[PDB]
Amino acid sequence: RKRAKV
Amino acid sequence: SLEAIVQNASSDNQGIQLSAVQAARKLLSSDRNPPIDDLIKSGILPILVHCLERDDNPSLQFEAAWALTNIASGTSEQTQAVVQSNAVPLFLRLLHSPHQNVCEQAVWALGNIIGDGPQCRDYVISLGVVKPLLSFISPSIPITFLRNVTWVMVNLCRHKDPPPPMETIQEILPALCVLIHHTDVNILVDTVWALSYLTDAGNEQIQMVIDSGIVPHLVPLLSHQEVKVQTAALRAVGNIVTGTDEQTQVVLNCDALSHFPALLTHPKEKINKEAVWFLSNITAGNQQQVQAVIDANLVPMIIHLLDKGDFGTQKEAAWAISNLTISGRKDQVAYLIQQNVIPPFCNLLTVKDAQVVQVVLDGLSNILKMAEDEAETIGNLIEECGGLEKIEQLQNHENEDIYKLAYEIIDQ
Repeated sequence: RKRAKV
Repeated sequence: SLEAIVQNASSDNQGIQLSAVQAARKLLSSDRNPPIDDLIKSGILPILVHCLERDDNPSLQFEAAWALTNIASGTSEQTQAVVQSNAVPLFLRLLHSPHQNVCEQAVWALGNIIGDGPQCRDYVISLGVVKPLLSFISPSIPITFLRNVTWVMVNLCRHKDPPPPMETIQEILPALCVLIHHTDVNILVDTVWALSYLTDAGNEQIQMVIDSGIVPHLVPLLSHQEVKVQTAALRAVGNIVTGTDEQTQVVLNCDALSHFPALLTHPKEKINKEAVWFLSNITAGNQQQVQAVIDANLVPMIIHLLDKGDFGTQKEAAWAISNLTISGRKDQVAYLIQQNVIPPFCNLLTVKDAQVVQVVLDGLSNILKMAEDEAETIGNLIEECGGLEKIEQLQNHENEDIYKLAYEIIDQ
């Protein structure tokens, strides 16, 4: 539902 | 060092400013334990938001958007902080940017915002995110970008209370009709989870999914190679057959039952459970629907699972066998006893689960009454079983409804 970009 | 970053991020020197925003971004992007609270506390948000306006420097729009994407990926409190800063209008602007990497990173950031919950979702919708977001769907777009678009589409569908406005669903469904024809797995999975969510919200939403034309394209995916798509498709189609006899017949007329032998024998316990769950909602239907399950050679396969399945699958198979004894004719139940139901149907009378023993009994109560002449004939198959002696206990159960049934059957 939330994704950091890494 | 953070104090320096923030000062520098507002610098009139372009290099100094770009290096600062990139450094803020790398704090947020370079582990899986990023210091979101400290960044927010340090006064960075207004400068990152202001960098979103810098159409002149798209490297800086990108790096600011990536920083804000990752802040808004945290706790609701951290997501609120981004949204509080008037970031959403500026992300929406950047959906019309000529630089693809800036469009994508804006799409990602709005996904984290939409993902926070229904108010943030309904706000981003109310500002017009859906037209511009769907218009990126084209063959020319790179796969990694389209995956970020389909993930946002799942996030728009995700919450039931309230579900997105009827009009938003009506814009999204036509895009799912295109996307359900893709071959990339993560996209097929995202598309079918969107449909799961849209069909998990009661009979009006279900009718919109039917009206969209998508069901003939969803049902074949019950036989996809990747379990992850099968699990989603089976959920979505299972949600639809909890509606009317008419809404159900739409799934049956897509040739759904052809795919079930593979699901009822799948090596995953969960695919078996959901397949028998689905079929429990077909046998609670009218007599043509009951017959269709008979004609597809599925009743024997439902019994194997009644006998040798996990507690979960057995519970569901109890219902499917029970639901049939209610909806069906006396020829339809006749077919049943010919298929060695009573043994694996009586072996469940001894479980700690009140509801299961309750629905097992009713089934035997209902089957004997509708098997008129051949009532005795059934009893001699209940002897050999040795479930007669498990019926006694029921009579000692705390629950009134169960013991009555035990005695009520003793008499006849």
